[PDB]
Amino acid sequence: DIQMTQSPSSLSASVGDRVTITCRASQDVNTAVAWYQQKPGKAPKLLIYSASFLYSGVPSRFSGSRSGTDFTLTISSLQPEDFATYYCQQHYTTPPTFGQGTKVEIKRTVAAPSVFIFPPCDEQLKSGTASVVCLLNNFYPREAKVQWKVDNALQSGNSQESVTEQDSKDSTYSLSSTLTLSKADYEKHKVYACEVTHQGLSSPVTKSFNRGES
Amino acid sequence: EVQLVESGGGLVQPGGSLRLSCAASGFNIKDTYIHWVRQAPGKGLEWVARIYPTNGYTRYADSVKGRFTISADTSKNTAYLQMNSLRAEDTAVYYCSRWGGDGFYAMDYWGQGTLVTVSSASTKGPSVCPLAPSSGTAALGCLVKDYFPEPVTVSWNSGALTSGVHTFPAVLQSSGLYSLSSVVTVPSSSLGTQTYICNVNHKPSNTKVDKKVEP
Repeated sequence: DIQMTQSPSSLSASVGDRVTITCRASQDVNTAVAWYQQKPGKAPKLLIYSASFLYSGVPSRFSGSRSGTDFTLTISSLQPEDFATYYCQQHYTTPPTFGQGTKVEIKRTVAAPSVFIFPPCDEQLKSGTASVVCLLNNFYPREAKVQWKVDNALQSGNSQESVTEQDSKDSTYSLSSTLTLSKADYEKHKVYACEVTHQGLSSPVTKSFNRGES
Repeated sequence: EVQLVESGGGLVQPGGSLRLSCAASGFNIKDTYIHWVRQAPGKGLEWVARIYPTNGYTRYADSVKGRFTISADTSKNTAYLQMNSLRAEDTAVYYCSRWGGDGFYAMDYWGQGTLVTVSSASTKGPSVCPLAPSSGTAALGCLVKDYFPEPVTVSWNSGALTSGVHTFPAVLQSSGLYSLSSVVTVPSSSLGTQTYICNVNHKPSNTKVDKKVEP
């Protein structure tokens, strides 16, 4: 099959910026290339067909062009809504093949997260596991260090993070970090703390509670 | 009104089989080619197969040929994907799609996708745990723990509360079970003036839950 090599793998540009996404065919593919936009949890959507033709109902800021085996997608003026993974596609010969995608990210001013810690509930405990949740709300950039401390001892390998997609309007992220212990282990400790380090905070923020008080 | 709707996806054991369907309306599939394209969680798009429903000619990607069979029924306006000898690698959302045109070979319309999970692990419903606001801005939430397979959906106050809501992508734990949090930020003074209920639905296990989040 024909390989479609897409670069860059990800990028960050501000609102109003001219973004350029490149895709290179390994063999001749004529002008039989299309471009798609995929938002998380949803189907791909057609932007461009036959290399250079805007598909109806797509904004004019999306355009396309060809240079032999090089194919380019240009977003002339990036918008907050354009957060997505973009894919090129040749359909010149079977199998039709996709590039591996380009994750576009909206760059903006720094914003510090508010932080919240949640203790485990009575229902979950009896099952033999306790989950402690730390929430970072509406922050930018994505990059954030979230550290768990239990009785002031730094934890490793027992937490998992998840992050929402960039907010369609204010271009921030939110983040959940869940610390999972056993009911037995959780019952042996008092102070549960979530420590957050981030570009927008002048020094690390800590939120904690004590087991036995809540 | 052009619509493509996939069905048949679900949980099936490795070595087993499953039949998917792609029902078309607003156009006749005889006038074009229909494709199946799949996406494994976190991965790119992979074309699986296609069919020209008029004469029934089929093509397959190497990764599925001999195991998968694409077909169509032009009178029912529907394409099918018979999937046999299923492997862990086949786990993906499966989209059906069309070219829909004479000299227009881009994929202009796509269905919403059907999730195929190939695993020996059995179905299990989530426990739903309220995350209480502790006391500017207050936060509360719901933890939806240890369910399998995906997907879980969550809304707040039957979809009436949307502002400030964050429903996080599920994480896969080492146990082989999923869990996810949904939270919402609200004004601290609002805590005495409204109830907050998270509505959790896990279709695979037919588990519906409505937990009130009390301060």
